[PDB]
This record gives sequence, structure tokens and C-alpha cells, in this order.
Amino acid sequence: NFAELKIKRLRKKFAQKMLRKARRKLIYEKAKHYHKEYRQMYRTEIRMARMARKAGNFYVPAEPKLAFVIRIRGINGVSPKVRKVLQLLRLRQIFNGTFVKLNKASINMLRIVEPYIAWGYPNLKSVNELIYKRGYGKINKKRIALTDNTLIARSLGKYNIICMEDLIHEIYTVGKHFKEANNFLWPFKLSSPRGGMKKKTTHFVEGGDAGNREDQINRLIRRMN
Amino acid sequence: SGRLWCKAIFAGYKRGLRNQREHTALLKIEGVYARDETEFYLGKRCAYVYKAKNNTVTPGGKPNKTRVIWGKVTRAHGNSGMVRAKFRSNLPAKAIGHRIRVMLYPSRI
Amino acid sequence: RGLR
Amino acid sequence: AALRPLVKPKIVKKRTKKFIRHQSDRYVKIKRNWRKPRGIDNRVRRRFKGQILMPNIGYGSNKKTKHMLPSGFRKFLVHNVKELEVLLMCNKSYCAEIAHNVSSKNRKAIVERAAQLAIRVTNPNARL
Amino acid sequence: KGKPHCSRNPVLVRGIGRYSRSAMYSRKALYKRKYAALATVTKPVGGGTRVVKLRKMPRYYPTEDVPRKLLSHGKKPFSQHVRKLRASITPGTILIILTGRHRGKRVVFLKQLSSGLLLVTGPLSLNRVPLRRTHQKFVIATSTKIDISGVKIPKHLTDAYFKKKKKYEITEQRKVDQKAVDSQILPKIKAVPQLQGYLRSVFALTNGVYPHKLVF
Amino acid sequence: GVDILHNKDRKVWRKEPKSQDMYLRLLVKLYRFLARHTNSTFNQVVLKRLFMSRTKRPPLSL
Amino acid sequence: SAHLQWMVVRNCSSFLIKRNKQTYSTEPNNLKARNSFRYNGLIHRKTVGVEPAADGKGVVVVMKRRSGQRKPATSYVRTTINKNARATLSSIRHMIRKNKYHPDLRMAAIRRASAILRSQKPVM
Amino acid sequence: PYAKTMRRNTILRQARNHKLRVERAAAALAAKSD
RNA sequence: CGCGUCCCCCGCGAGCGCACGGGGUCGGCGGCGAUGUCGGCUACCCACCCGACCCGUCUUGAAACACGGACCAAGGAGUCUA
RNA sequence: GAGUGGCGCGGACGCUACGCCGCGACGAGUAGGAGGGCCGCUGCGGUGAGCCUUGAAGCCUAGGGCGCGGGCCCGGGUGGAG
Repeated sequence: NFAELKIKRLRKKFAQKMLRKARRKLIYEKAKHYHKEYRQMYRTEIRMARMARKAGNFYVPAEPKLAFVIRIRGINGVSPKVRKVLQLLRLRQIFNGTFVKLNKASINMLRIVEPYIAWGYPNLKSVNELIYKRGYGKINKKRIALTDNTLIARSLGKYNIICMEDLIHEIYTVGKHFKEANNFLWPFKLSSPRGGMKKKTTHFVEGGDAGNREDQINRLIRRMN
Repeated sequence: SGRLWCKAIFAGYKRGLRNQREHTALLKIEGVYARDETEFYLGKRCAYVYKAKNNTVTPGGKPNKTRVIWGKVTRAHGNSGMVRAKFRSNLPAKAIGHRIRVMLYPSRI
Repeated sequence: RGLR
Repeated sequence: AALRPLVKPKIVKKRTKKFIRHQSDRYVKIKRNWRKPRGIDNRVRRRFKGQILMPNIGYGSNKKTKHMLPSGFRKFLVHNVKELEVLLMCNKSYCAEIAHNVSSKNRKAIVERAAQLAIRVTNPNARL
Repeated sequence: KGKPHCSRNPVLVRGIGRYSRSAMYSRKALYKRKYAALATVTKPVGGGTRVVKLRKMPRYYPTEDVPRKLLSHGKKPFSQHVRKLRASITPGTILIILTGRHRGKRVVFLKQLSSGLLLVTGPLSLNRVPLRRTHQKFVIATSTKIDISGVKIPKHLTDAYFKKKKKYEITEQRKVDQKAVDSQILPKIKAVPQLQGYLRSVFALTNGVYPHKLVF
Repeated sequence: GVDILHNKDRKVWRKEPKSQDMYLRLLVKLYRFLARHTNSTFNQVVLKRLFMSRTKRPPLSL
Repeated sequence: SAHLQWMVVRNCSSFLIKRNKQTYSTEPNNLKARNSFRYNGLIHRKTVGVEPAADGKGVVVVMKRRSGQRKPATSYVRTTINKNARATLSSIRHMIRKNKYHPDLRMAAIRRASAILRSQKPVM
Repeated sequence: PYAKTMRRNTILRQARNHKLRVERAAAALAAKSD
């Protein structure tokens, strides 16, 4: 007589609506807690540095955990050992960018391609605009644009990464599930640097753009993003 | 009564050295000789007015011989008050060094 | 049920 | 009072010129009908600047406007009145076209029927 | 039953309200505002009676129709659009109509109409320009403003009054409406010396005069 | 400019049988439907085998 | 069955006419006149035809009967509808929906009938 | 979804700081008058 | 931000409407039109700017001071059997 | 998911399934390989109640077009039997 079907099908419709709101609140509060964490992280690096200066000692801050490697040289006339490493870093095209976590095994893979890459230690804001503007998820081996959180919740939710902010937190603060969340990101198709490069061929230290730009990759991310 | 358009010379096409892109023209507007001064002229309507053999209809009049290719100043070319313009027909090279009329008709003041 |  | 098509979109064409054959200008023995140059040193084959263009698949017309006439219809070629009733249901999409070797008296039948069935004809005044 | 209150959160920036949804819950008082849980018209016939059909099913279908299209959101009609003015075009300002038959003429701005077109009366006495519309883009706003603030511009001369009805002959209404506004502005443009001569004169680009150079 | 090798980007398996026999080609229509619609991996293997050559589906003795 | 003798007819029938990147079927009971499984008018047990009358005026609606389908001379049962447009189109809608007779040809038949009624109307 | 709250707070803080800056400048003008 | 109940610290409310919200719409207009005018992209001729050496071939390398080709028509070269 | 218990006769389009639709990435190329041609030539079996002296083939064409192209279809002229 349908009155029970009509009522039951509306309860199901409603049960998924309240379930969304609860997820929508979690995603809201997770991001509010992350704002509190990035404050405390940024503020402690100042705090630690200050009390060291007050004592007359030095505070050597932690060697950085997270690099943003951009490929600056093209596809033509590249040594086989350099070819192999650049495609293990997923830098198969000029002005492609990937997040790479620093360890001993990674830093010797970034000196082997030094002429061909420009990398540094990206800012928090650099990780934001890269994940928001240029952020494409690798979903079913397809480059699909991060337009809803449920693209990120369906691939990465088993690692409790259920929204855009959870991904940004996992990259910037190199978490236990950095590998999976970073491999989820497609290598960033960045545009040519606006205002120009200094000199592609030579190393940054000798007035070029190749090699390690510690703080200074963020000047070029904002230029290229 | 008076002239309501500013004197621009069609200097040439947007080109490399060994490649020219005819879709964009390079205007030289009289008086403006820096990227500073060319802020006024961006988005302004600009006409290549010429006259041909056959009488073509004239809107708000009887058929004259005079014809137009209507363009738009797009942005500042170079460092010295040159300006790029883009026309509804790629300008003929007949007009290299000839007068086009950058109008104040799309005003912003 | 809380919003009843 | 011409027949209008159902929809009349913008027939955008990536090229309007013919892909004329390499050195069809120089010789009369060479027709304009395109042949891919397979010469070892051929400027056209190996894409030197300012040479004759080679037809790629890239120039391929939009599938929504492909084979579409300037009037917005596509041709269907019609030999008699029995091949018009084919089009009395694809009426606003496809226009009839009477074949060259169809007689003067038989066009007068086809054109007159096509007007009844509201079918557009590309050559309705072609013998008389 | 309830008259609509105007939104309690003031607009801080477009889209973002000034008050959070906890402050707004408080402001709306939703702590005491909680609630629990045609076609056929029978006409008689003079038989018996008939049941006539409102919106009867169609008599002709074409060989093919077009499919209903997807739904956008930000695409209003022109009646519902937001109308911009510049900071320069304020009531009283003297414009330079650039494009019209009245090209290069110095013309007094009255009011922004409800089509975004300016109402403009460079007095018919001086310019030979009537109660007329112009477009903002096709007008230079000059930094020469009369005090127009005291005038009574009639309501009835609106956008539907200047709309081309289809020989054009001047209605005796349009001559009365001219003079009623023309008589309020003309003694205010004479209060400023040498101004009526300026409005009578026409704007030209003479040699050396480059529009970018002259600020005005 | 991307450093990809296109040598193997085209997978060289059968989408359909090479045969024009209609009775097989109706059984393919039936298992085109059942393979992709049923969650059963059986129907995927049967469809896959209806494509294969005389030599790839050899005779099974009693 | 229909699905079998489609696989014979789909390409090599006498009624099939390919040219100008278009495909048509000149079959005596195809409403959309196009080479299609659904619209083919020889192959199904249930078939709706719509032709102009033996006179100049009206539409004949050809229903194919359920029973004798190896029996061409008695298989098609024809009924002339010579009424106003709205009732000619109504009768065809009732025939197809309220007999359940091949009810996915319901709209093609109406659009065809509508285009036949348009045809036998005097020109301006 | 929390971006809206963060932006509202940022704009409000900027407005309050600008008002404080204007007040400090007024105090400076009074000091210059003294 | 009901409370019927649970203990350490002391399962469907109804409406409406606005929109930075899953790819453009206008519920905005204005000119012109029968012997001079409109459109026609392509094609005929001409002009101008940029580019632009002559093909085939063997060759590490051809515009080559390498060879074959004055021009046009028709013919003209992986076949059949085992 | 299912069984015993506490008024108005209405609804676009589709699906040549060898078809239609969606999403992603990609595109140099000699020698060479493979595929698809509703590319073209000539004959044969079928087939189109095809076309044709009220003008076939062929040819010419500052005509109207279609296809990325191979090519093709229309107009106009010529021609006279396919």
C-alpha cells in the first residue's frame, strides 16, 4: 500500500543527509585543529630560537622533511642514470613538480639529477596553492581534478585522509601515510616561470636555477603556480 | 567639428625575427612613448579606415567608398609606449606605416 | 530525535 | 520561405584551402590531388618552414558539424520519388539532392513531392 | 503568519556574513523557535453535460525536436542585472558624449536610469541635445560638476519613455518635459561663469593634445 | 615533450571474435551483458574465451 | 527469432541503402525509415506501420497480428484513420499503449502520422 | 568548509587593527599639536 | 542550546529565496536594405608583409660544381604455379 | 527484500549493440611492419519495381559545396547510347 515504502525511502534519504552533516562537521573541526597545529609548529620554531639566543647558545632547527622538486630542463640529450631517476621522481616533463620527502636515500637521488631539477623546502602556503590550484588526484589511473573531498575520501580515506586539508596536513607535516597521499597526487603540471628564469643550465649558487633553493623555492612556486 | 580619435601608426605585426603572427598588430600611438603612458589606451576600439573602388553601405548615411576593419587595443607591446591590437580581420601589410585611429570610444575616465 |  | 534545419550551429573549419600536392604548380603532369611525399630529402615531407602543408588528422572537422552544408543540412542523394519517403522523418536534419543523370521530367516529380513532404532540395531549379 | 525581518547578519564581504552560525543561532533565537511533526472543468452543454479538457494534447509533433538542456545558475536576464556607475559620473557632472550624432558635445548628466543608460540633458538651449540617454562606456566624465541636487526630475520620464517606439516627430509631451527640467538646470549653469559657452562648444583633439596627458 | 615509450601502450588482446558466425556473435552479446553486469568473474572468463581462436580453445576429450 | 534474422539483414538486405555517410531501410513497415534493430519492420512478431491512405486523405495504421507470421497475406491487419489531426494521433497512441502493442514505437508512429497529415494538407 | 570562518575572522581582525592604527595616528597628531 | 533515562570530576518538521554552488545567458538593444547594394570563407586575377633553394636517387652527408628529368598524353614494374 | 507472529486515459531522445555514450592520458618519423578506408579502376554473382534519347559515358568549367585526405556530389556547357 506504499505509505510504508514512501516513509522508509524518505528515512534512508534523511539518514544519509545527517551522515553528510556529521562528516561535514568532522572535516570542519579537523581543519580548525590543523590551524591550531600550524600556529604551534611555526610559533615553537621562533620560541626555541629565542631562548637559545637569550642563553647565548644557538638553536639549529630540524633539517627539513619535505622538498618540492620542479624539473627545469627538457627531454632531449639526457644521460640514462638521470633519465631513470627523473621518472622515479615522476618528473617526465619540463616544469613538472612533485613533493619528495628528504632522507639519505632521497638526497642522493636529488644530487644525481641536480642540473635537471630545481628543488627547495616549500612553505605552508606553497603546499596550499599547489594542492588547491594544481591538485589533480590519480583515481583509477586517471588524472581527475580535486573538485570534491570524496575524491580524496574514496582513495585515501582508509588512511583517515577524508578532505583536502587532511591531504595538505599529510604532505606538509610528513605523516605515516605520506607515501600513499603523495603518490595519489599527479605530478603538478606547472606553467613557465613568470618574469623568467635566471639561468637554466648552471647551479643556483653560481647565479643559475638548478639545484637546492632552501627557503627560495617558494619565490619560484608562486611565480610558476 | 574636431578629431575624436588619436593618431596611431600600424608599425607592423607581432613577430619574432623569422616568424610573424598576423592576428596581432603592433600600433605606435602618437605621444605615448613608455609602458606608463599606454595604460589609457588598453581596451580602446581602433579602426583601419581605408577607401576602395566600390561603394559599400555606411551605417547612419548613404554608401561612401570608405571601409573599416574594426580592432581593439589588447595590451602594451614592449617597453617604449608601443601597443598590441587585434582586428576582426588580420590587417593587410598594405597599411604598414599608415594611419589607424585608436578611438576613446571605450572610455574608462 | 534531539531536534524533537 | 525556405525550409529551416532543426538546429543551425557554427560550422567552424580549421582549414578552408585545398591541400594541393607538392610541385603541382610547376608541372601539368602533376595533378593537385594530394600524394604524401616519400622522397628522402623532400622539404614538404620533413616539414621545413614556409613549405606546402601535409594533411594530418588534426585538421579533422568537429563531428557535430562534419558533412554539414552551409544551410545546416547534410546531403542525401536521390534518384527517384521512392527514395524521398526515406527522408520524410529525417526532415529537419537531411536535405535531398537530385542526381545529375536524373531526367528533366523526373526532377519535376521529385521537387514537387519533396515540397509536399517538407524536404529541402539543394538543386530544385536544375533543368526546367 | 509573519512579516519578513531583513537579514540580521550584515554583509561583511560578498557571500560572507559578519556573524558565525552560533552567533546567528543566538541572533535568530532558534532556542525558542523549535517545531515538531485542477485540469478538467465540467461545463454544462445545451445530450447532458461535457467534461472539457484544459491544455489538450497537441495536434502536430515535428519529425524531431531538440532535447531540454542542462541548468546553469548565474545567468539572469537583463532586467535583473546589477548596474555599475564610475566614481566620476555623479549627478550634476558634465560629460563628453563621444560616439553619437552629438559627438564631442559637453552635456550635463541627470541620473542613472533602470537600464544602466545615463539620462543626460546638455540643455537643448545650448548644446541642441534633448532629454536623451547615453551609455557610460561611450562618454568621458569631466571633473566639472554643477550643483544639480535641488532639481525635481519627473518619475514618468524613465527607460520605457526614451525607448524607440518604431517618421519620428517630437510629441508635445516631450517638449513640456524638456522645458520643465531645462528651466531648473539653466539658472544653475549660469551661476558658474563662462560655463554655458563651454557647453555650447564641442570637444576636439588638436595637435600635441594626447588624451593620456590631459588629466581633467 | 614527455619521455614516454608508446611501444606497448596498445594492449594486443581480442575485444571481439574474428569470426562472422552469428550464433557465436549472439552468445557474445549475451555474455557482453552478463560479464559487465553480473559481479561473477566466471562470465568475464567465458566472454574472454568466446573471442579466442580455434587453437586457443582446443577440444576437451570426454 | 528477431535477434538472429537481424544478424543476417543488418548489412545485406535489399531495403538497405547506404550513401552520403547515412544508412536507411526502405522496408514497408519501418516508421523512422532507418536501418535499426528496433525500427526494422519484417523481423519482429509485433510491428507498427503508418502510411498515407489509398485515397489522398487519412493515415493507414498497419498492425502485424500475433498468430500467422509465416503467413504474409493475413499477417498485416490495416485500419485507415481519416479524422482531424489530434484524434488521428490519439487513436495511434491508444492502439500502441493500451494494447501494449510494441509500446516503444509509440512516439515514432505519432511523429510519422503527424508528418503524413502535414503532407496531404494544401500548400499556401 | 572552515575557510569561511577563517576568512571572516581575518577580515574582522584587519578592520579592528586598522581602527586601532587610525586611533594611534590621531594620538600622534595630538602629540604634534602639544 | 528539547529531554525520558546511562556514570567518573564534585532516525522523515513544514515552508519559501538569495546565490562566488556541477562549462552563457539576456524577460537587452541599434542600424541598413531593388538597380545599386548585401552575403558568399573556397575558387579567378592582382598587391603587400613574413617565410620560402629542385625534384627523384644513392649517400655519413644533396640546392649541389653528384646522376636521371625540355614538355604532354597513353602504356609501364612483387605476378602466377608448386 | 518478502510471508506467520508480540476527477482527466498521459510521459522528449535512444540501442546501424560491427551501435551509442562517458572519463583520463597521449600525437616526430627514414628503412620497415600493421590497421582502417561510405578512397579509386575493370569485370562476375546478387540486389536497388535503380538511372537514361524529356539526353548515358566521355570531355570543358572565373559556378555551388562536402571530406583531414584518397576523392566525391551538385550547377552550366559540350556530346549522342549507354
